[PDB]
Amino acid sequence: TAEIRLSDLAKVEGGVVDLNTLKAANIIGIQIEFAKVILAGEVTTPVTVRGLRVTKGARAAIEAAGGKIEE
Amino acid sequence: PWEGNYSSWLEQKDQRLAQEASQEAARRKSIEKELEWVRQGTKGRQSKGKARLARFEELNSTEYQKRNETNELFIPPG
Amino acid sequence: GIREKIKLVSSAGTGHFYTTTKNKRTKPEKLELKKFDPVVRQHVIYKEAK
Amino acid sequence: PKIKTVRGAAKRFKKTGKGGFKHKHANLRHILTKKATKRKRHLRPKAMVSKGDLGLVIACLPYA
Amino acid sequence: MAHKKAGGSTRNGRDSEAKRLGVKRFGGESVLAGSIIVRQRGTKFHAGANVGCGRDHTLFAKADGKVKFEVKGPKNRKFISIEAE
RNA sequence: UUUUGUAUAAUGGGUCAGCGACUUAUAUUCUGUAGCAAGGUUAACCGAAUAGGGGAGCCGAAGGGAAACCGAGUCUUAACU
RNA sequence: GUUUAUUAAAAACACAGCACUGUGCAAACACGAAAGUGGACGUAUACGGUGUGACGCCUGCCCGGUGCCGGGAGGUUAAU
RNA sequence: CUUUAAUGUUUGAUGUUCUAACGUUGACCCGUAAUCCGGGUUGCGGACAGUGUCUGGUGGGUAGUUUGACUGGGGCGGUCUCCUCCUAAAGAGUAACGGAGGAGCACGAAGGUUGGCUAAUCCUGGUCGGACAUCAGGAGGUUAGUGCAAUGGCAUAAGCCAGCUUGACUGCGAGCGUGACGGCGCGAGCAGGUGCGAAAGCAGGUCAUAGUGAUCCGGUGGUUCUGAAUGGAAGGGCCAUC
Ligand SMILES: [Mg+2]
Ligand SMILES: [Mg+2]
Ligand SMILES: [Mg+2]
Ligand SMILES: [Mg+2]
Ligand SMILES: [Mg+2]
Ligand SMILES: [Mg+2]
Ligand SMILES: [Mg+2]
Ligand SMILES: [Mg+2]
Ligand SMILES: [Mg+2]
Ligand SMILES: [Mg+2]
Ligand SMILES: [Mg+2]
Repeated sequence: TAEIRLSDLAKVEGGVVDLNTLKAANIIGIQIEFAKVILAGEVTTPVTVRGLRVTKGARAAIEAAGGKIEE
Repeated sequence: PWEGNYSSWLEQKDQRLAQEASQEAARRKSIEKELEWVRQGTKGRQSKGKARLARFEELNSTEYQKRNETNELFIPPG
Repeated sequence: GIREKIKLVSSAGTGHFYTTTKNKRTKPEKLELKKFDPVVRQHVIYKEAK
Repeated sequence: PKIKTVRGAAKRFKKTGKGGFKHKHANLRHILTKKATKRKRHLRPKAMVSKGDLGLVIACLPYA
Repeated sequence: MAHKKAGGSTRNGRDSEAKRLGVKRFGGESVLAGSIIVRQRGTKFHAGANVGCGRDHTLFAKADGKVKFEVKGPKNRKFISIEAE
């Protein structure tokens, strides 16, 4: 399991975030299966979270940026 | 356990108790002898020895006497 | 050293017990007290066990 | 070569956020009928390693 | 010359650890609630206003303020109170 | 030199010349200094081979809890003033 | 007679003699992973080990302890 | 079904006989001009002996080691952990093979409360009955008592008696004291439930200070916290305890 800061969502790709998509940007280890997005940094862009385990703080701070969280 | 009748079992029981009494008497003898040894001095700068002390300490043990009633039933004279 | 160790087992049905000592010679009758049971959060009867 | 961490120490201390080490209070393993519940309750939480013993711990745990 | 040396033995020689009794916060000292004032064995000092007594007869502050010592009472006993100062 | 303490009648050295004892791998923490900086840095390796590639990884920006898990909170607890 | 070459030559060791004990021969025993050797090209009047130590007069009592020998009934008891 | 008895059937034990494995350091023959070795006849033993694996016993024959410290030198004697007093110099602490004693528990009441009560000792009168038993009133005033050493304390009793009881609660805990740490101790108050009291209130063991043993390893109960592909489980962890 791994942690994802809100500052890494702008560092990944065009805007879709998933386990496979996070590894290709070298944010989590290639043998990581579960990731959680925490409220650590600040997200400015409309990022969509494909399948992950965002916290309530991270979730609100993503919708404020215009993002979307799904499974 | 025992295979036999009451009288044969009784005989076996007396033999068992006699052997136990003899072994207890031998234990008393050996304990007295080793106590006599313990109560001596070192005689020089030589051993005395802790192995024999340990043997005597473990030899000082407890045995269960038979709680046999036998002839004490006291009927007071009226 | 004649006070052996006993545990009072809750009668609430949960596995919970206080533990204490008891003179097994002078008090052969099993102990029985109404103590608190944090599992159910109610004062219930505890009975002596091994 | 790499320093071998004392493995027995790594089973009893965990590093905290600021660098201190947390451990589990002794005297809570057995012989618990004697001890009052007040004493046993206070020994249940984990404690922080003392200032004097921090040096001994850090040497035994150079990698964590 | 098997006479020069001599020896003996002793039957006492054991004591107990010291318990660090005595007054901890003296008169006029300002304390917080719960601070131990005197660690006694009996009741050399008795609990006064705003101070309490433990099972060891330890006198502790029940409020925060200055320690005071008094000899009030019909038996001329020393009492420790606390003034909320 | 060793000692509480040595002119010590305590140790060592006849004297000269030459040699003779805190080093070197790695790993880790701290200090100084230098570069970059929420980033820093590559290893093996490839290489017209002190360059340039190579970011596998490592450390860091998040912690709490034995853990699941939660997450600027978390654990304890039925709940915490 | 022997002995501590190099501070001890002796009352020490050995000794003939004595006793106990083991050993039936592919002997006991010893050396040797073993093969095999010695014992012994011997055979209980023989060989081994132990103690004592010419010779003379003798070698008293104790089998409880430790050991050894015999016994097999019963008890405890391994791997399976 | 119940007992029983018979021929069968399997199996197990013990025993006797046999030969064919195996042994032969018996004889003869051949390799071979060789008392080695091998092969062949034969005799004798014979599923014994012997060897391999496993196993019980014995095993200073051999091997590796252990065999504490303090100490008015070492050995010998004594001691080694805890509590009380003195040494200890009116805060704490403070050594000696200094001076004295104790502990390794007890108690479901000897704990909690609510009521009530107050001793030792002596004097006087009183049936056996006195030096001292129980009774009555007088002095006395805690010289008594405290589950057990000593010290401190205790009349509002902490001492003695009775009714009801289980707070000898569970989670915590401001703040302290004491330790080099491990640790140890005191604690108001908060939440949940409880006992006693009409209530105010008190109760998280006992008048206090001794009554003890880290960790590892393992045992028992509970808890799906974990569960090496997955669902379980085993094993772990957590809680309580041995
Ligand atoms: Mg039990
Ligand atoms: Mg001179
Ligand atoms: Mg000199
Ligand atoms: Mg640097
Ligand atoms: Mg005999
Ligand atoms: Mg025999
Ligand atoms: Mg040896
Ligand atoms: Mg009262
Ligand atoms: Mg309450
Ligand atoms: Mg009521
Ligand atoms: Mg499990």
